[PDB]
Amino acid sequence: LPHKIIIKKRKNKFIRFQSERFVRVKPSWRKPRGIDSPMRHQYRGQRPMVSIGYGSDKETRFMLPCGFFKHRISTVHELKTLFMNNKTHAAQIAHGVSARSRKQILEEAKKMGVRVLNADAKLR
Amino acid sequence: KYAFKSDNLLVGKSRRDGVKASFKNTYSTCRAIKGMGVKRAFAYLDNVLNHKEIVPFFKFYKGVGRHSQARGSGTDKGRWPEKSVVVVKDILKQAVSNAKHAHKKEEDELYVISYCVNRARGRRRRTFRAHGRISKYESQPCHVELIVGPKPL
Amino acid sequence: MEEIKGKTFLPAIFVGYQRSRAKQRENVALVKVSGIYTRAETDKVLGRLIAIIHSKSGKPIFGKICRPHGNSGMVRARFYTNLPGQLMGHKVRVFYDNIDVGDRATPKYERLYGNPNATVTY
Amino acid sequence: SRIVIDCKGHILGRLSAIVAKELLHGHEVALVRCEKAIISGAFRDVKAHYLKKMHKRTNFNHLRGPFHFRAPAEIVRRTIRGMIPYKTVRGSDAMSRLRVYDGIPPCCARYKRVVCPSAMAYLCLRPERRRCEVGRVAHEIGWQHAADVERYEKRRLEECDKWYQDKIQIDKKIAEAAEKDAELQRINAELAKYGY
Amino acid sequence: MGIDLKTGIKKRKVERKEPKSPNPYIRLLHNAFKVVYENTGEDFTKVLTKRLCLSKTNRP
RNA sequence: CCGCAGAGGCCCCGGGGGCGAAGGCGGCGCGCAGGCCCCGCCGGACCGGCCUCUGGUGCAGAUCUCGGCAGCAGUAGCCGC
RNA sequence: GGCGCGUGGGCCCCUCCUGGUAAGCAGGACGGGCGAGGCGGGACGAUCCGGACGCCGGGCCAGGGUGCGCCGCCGGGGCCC
RNA sequence: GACGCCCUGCGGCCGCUCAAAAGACCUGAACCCGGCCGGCCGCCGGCCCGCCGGCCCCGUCUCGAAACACGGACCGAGGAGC
Ligand SMILES: [K+]
Ligand SMILES: [K+]
Ligand SMILES: [Mg+2]
Ligand SMILES: [Mg+2]
Ligand SMILES: [Mg+2]
Ligand SMILES: [Mg+2]
Ligand SMILES: [Mg+2]
Ligand SMILES: [Mg+2]
Ligand SMILES: [Mg+2]
Ligand SMILES: [Mg+2]
Ligand SMILES: [Mg+2]
Ligand SMILES: [Mg+2]
Ligand SMILES: [Mg+2]
Ligand SMILES: [Mg+2]
Ligand SMILES: [Mg+2]
Ligand SMILES: [Mg+2]
Ligand SMILES: [Mg+2]
Ligand SMILES: [Mg+2]
Ligand SMILES: [Mg+2]
Ligand SMILES: [Mg+2]
Ligand SMILES: [Mg+2]
Ligand SMILES: [Mg+2]
Ligand code: NA
Ligand code: NA
Ligand code: NA
Ligand code: NA
Ligand code: NA
Ligand code: NA
Ligand code: NA
Repeated sequence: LPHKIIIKKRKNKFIRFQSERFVRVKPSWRKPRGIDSPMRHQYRGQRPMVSIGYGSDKETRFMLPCGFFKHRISTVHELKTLFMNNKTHAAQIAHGVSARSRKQILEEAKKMGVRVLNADAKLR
Repeated sequence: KYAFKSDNLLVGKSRRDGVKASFKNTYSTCRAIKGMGVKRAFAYLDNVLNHKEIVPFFKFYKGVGRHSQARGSGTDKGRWPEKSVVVVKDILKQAVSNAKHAHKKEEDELYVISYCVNRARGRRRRTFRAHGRISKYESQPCHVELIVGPKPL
Repeated sequence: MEEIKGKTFLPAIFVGYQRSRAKQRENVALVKVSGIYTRAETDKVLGRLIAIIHSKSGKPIFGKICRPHGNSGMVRARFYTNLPGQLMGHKVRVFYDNIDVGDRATPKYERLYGNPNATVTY
Repeated sequence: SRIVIDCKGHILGRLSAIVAKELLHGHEVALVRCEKAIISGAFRDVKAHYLKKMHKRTNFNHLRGPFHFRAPAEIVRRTIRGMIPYKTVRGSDAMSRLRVYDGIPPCCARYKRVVCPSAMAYLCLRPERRRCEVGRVAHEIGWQHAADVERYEKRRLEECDKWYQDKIQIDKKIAEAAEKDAELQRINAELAKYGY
Repeated sequence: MGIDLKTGIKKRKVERKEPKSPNPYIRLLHNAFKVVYENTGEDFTKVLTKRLCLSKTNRP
């Protein structure tokens, strides 16, 4: 389906303050809370701070670059049910499904005209 | 346990583990011998054994003195480690024998193409200090591996 | 480089970014044109195609002149892609003739977000 | 192309400002006859100022700077460096595009020289204001080569004077040939329609 | 940005708009009477819906 | 609201698994974020999406506790009889 | 109207005062600020001059400035160690 | 942990058992380190990628912390309103 152009207000991730100087400090985001903290004050040279405002347009939120919406499945029944709106939703097979089940699921999906994002996996 | 791998498939190899010799001195000796022909390497090691040539130190050199035999090598430091020389000569002889017999190669075309020295766990003793204190007195062994082959290039 | 082969031009120089003593705006480049000494004379050269040569690739990067800067004949320019700092002090060409590069001289923001409500098809 | 400026009669600071701006724009400039640059003010005040400047040195080791140059060319170079970001790559490359000379040496005797009237003393100072040449100050603070510079400049000036008459005759001949030639006449007529 | 909004203005007030009870009967009744009031604007219905939103301590 | 451990249910012929679970390493994508997902290699027997319930439930600091380990350094030192 | 938390060492500017030779000293008063206020300027500063903040594109411009470092200037009248 | 081949001996290579060496042992992270192969100084932003611009060390008591105020070499696991 046609859609609006997707815009990402920020391309990089929000890194935690001072996580490049210590291994013990992981890069996952935390809010700075010190009395003298320079990133709490937001002086000119510091890195950006998380806030509502960077939020994505809700017309294209959660949309993959291909233009589909992701739907994770693990059984052939899960595929047949809840895929009448095949226009916007694509299927993704879960990590733990084996090769035999993957064969069966791919045959059924090809019969039903549903897109599969990870179709090449476990094919050697 | 070998850190060296390749398709040359015409290489002799040998190794020893938990060698009871200083790791730093052995590292220096192995780095010095690298890239030489085997015959020249034997001559060089025997010369180091009686202070005719020197082993230049490129990595662990803080207390190593300056000597005139090191002139023209890239550094002004060096020493004459004997335990390391004996060990390295043994391992090199074994590798040469493995190459010659397995691939029937002769000794005039063999070169020292690779080496690796790794730290190992040592024996722990103790020493006594003033005011009734006790400290440690450990050793610093190593693992050694040497590879001989046709030629670097 | 042959797209601009044998095209006469008026020489110019790229003297740095638009800036203050606190912030820098690399979207805009300041250019000095030979023979222009006044704001009005710059008004005589507004909206013309220019180019600069990347010392490595050799390919020319195109842009346009936008508006004056100051009182003494400097101008502001925008390029197809923003310029690195290594080009500061090089030469730019203000072509006498008219070329049709298509969209080779349009900045990236205008290219991608000309209208925010555009549609992608399949 | 290199810009060669004859620094005779120019004010040190104004010339430095112009040259620094030129250097930062990617041009190569050479300065000749730097001993003839002028500093405004009585010779006593200039000398006292320079002696005061020479008095600052690192207390615990004079080999750690600051260094005080005595030749006029190096004085001019230091003045220019004061107006440039020499600690960065951009400013460090600019100072490598500059050449400064006392007198006019053979490496530059064949160039075409220009001036900057906006920085010349006969247009910048009132008649009764005092002035002095950097050569005299340099000699008074330790420069050793004033007399040799003067001797060489005299010799070169006479030799150049010998060269002017040949240029005179050759120029006359070239002018007559250019007037005679027909192709140039068309170009001149075409340019005359634009006022050039 | 850059505006004065605290000179002749008071803080907002909080009032109940939903019954708050898990009983589904009361939710159904409140919604129905809200619809009726939306479509007629009568005062009796407005007061009735407000009363149906009250807490138990306020309904003797 | 995100995440952790456990309990009661669902998972259209009865949820996923030696045609390879948990965990580890590297790389895309999604989310303002806490986080989640997929792919490749390693590994060798278990695992959990949604609803309700429960808690010894989320670390950079405490001259923190226990374990491992660096520079200093081939250094100080191996002077009584 | 009900229930409840933190706080109970403050400091600076303007103008007005008291003790003291005075103090970046001690003690009071109307208004504002910092505390708990990002951003530009005052070379440099918690408080001064402007302006009080979601993420972006374009335009206009406060305070302060416009030889070169370093974005931005000319014209006119008077004085001038 | 076959056989074979080197070795004055110490040991080494090649292979054998097994689905696998899993070889004194499940998996095998971080800190720290050796070899080979590519680079030249941290973070943020722009870019054809090394140039330009910006950036004092956190936590804490405090009117006020970059402080010549205190704690903190590094990594893992544990660790405090029930
Ligand atoms: K204190
Ligand atoms: K103290
Ligand atoms: Mg994102
Ligand atoms: Mg002792
Ligand atoms: Mg004792
Ligand atoms: Mg098993
Ligand atoms: Mg428990
Ligand atoms: Mg910890
Ligand atoms: Mg030392
Ligand atoms: Mg000693
Ligand atoms: Mg108190
Ligand atoms: Mg006070
Ligand atoms: Mg406070
Ligand atoms: Mg305030
Ligand atoms: Mg400027
Ligand atoms: Mg960068
Ligand atoms: Mg910088
Ligand atoms: Mg405390
Ligand atoms: Mg206290
Ligand atoms: Mg105090
Ligand atoms: Mg602090
Ligand atoms: Mg823990
Ligand atoms: Na996994
Ligand atoms: Na606990
Ligand atoms: Na400020
Ligand atoms: Na097992
Ligand atoms: Na500060
Ligand atoms: Na204390
Ligand atoms: Na300490």
